[PDB]
Amino acid sequence: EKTGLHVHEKIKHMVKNYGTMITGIPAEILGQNEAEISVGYVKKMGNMKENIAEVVRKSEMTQPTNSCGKASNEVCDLLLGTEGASEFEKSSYQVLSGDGSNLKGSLPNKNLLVRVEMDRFNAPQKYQKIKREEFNPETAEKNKIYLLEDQLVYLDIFGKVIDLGQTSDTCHRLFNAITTPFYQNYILYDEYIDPEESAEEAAMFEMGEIVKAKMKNIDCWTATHSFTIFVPESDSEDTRTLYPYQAYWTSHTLQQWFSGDKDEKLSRLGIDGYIEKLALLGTTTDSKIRSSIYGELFSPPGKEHVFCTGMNEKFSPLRVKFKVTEVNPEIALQNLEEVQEFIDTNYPGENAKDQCELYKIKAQEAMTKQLEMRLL
Amino acid sequence: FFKDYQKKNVMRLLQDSLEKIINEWLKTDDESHTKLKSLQELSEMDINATSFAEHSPLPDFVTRLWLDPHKALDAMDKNISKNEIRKLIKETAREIELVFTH
Repeated sequence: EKTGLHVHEKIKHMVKNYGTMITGIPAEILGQNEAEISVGYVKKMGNMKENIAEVVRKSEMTQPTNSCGKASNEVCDLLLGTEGASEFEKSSYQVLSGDGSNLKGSLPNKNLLVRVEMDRFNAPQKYQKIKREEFNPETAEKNKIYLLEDQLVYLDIFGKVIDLGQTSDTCHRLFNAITTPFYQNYILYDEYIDPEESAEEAAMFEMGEIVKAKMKNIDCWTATHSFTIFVPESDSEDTRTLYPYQAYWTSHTLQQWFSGDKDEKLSRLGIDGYIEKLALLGTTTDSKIRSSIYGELFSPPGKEHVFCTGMNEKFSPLRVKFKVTEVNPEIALQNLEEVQEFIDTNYPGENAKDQCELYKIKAQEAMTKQLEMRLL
Repeated sequence: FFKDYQKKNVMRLLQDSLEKIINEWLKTDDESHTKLKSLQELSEMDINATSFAEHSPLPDFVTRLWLDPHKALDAMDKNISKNEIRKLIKETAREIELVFTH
């Protein structure tokens, strides 16, 4: 019927087959925009016409977006209508409790859509010893500790200077103690430092203790991933499954998410199991656990074991914010219907791929045209 | 629904284009901050003033998109009014100026 499960199958079928066409952006204005931002890339020497065609082909305009938020915005708009998705976006988030109970309770058996935000505790890891008349908070690298002659400050990621509550005399001693050029601009938590070795290293350990202690009451968390979860109404308590939808910034598209059946793969975890893992992401202190689960939940399909390894290990503590609203399947399905109608009307084809090739060809021809207007 | 959905997404694409072009043009500013002061001037320019854009430090795209948007992008939908475009340019300029006063 107009069952909520049919809303899932329609949006998966359509994002799989059409990709970036789901935005509803007409191909022509797509290519004119991508021409304007690409003028500088076109070679000025030789056969400009081939140089234009080179930039048009190297152009990734018809690839769908891989942005965490943009994809989530897109799913909200289609599933809730254009103003329902603004109400849902403006309302308050809620932090996933340690056991996930507060999310489990937020899921009655109805057509529900969850929006999730993954925050990272991006606390400063480096420091520089600098004289006051050389420290300029607008020029300096953000998210760093700075030890002036008489003050120890935290320059946060937004450019704000937070004093760390030290006396002048404590700072003067630390400032004069750290004499080695290697340590003038260094890291805050070198676990191999031995304070008993020298006054300098003792000052470094001390400063590390001060910054770790003060950073606990400085709760600067940072948004790091965004996704949605469609939870259609099911016939009974056990038939209830959830389907996460996501893209990952610089990593993969929502179309690729559906091409790899990763929603279906993660859906096979059950609701209790998915909330268990999502919660453990925010309570665990084992970075190998944190990295492994982040891979399972959020990696591109088929990369669950390479996503968060080595330099991509998840060392920073994480937290989960969520919010839940109801879905009107008749509204979602007609919203989906109207995108389908526009794709068919303006980019017709026998199969979805031929509709996609017609879009790209229309956009490249607009692009080719706009680039020739600027390089006439 | 669709026309609102389509329009919102086209605006964000134009906003994406303006952000990229201005951020790259701004990456090459002088120590007198000449481009930043000019960008500040756009954020406050009247929705009906069409003379500051007489050749100015601002990049080609912005000046043209402001003066006659449907000529600078002649595939743009009639249902996007010129003032909506101009307000978008002003808003974009304001957001990047605020980032670079802090």
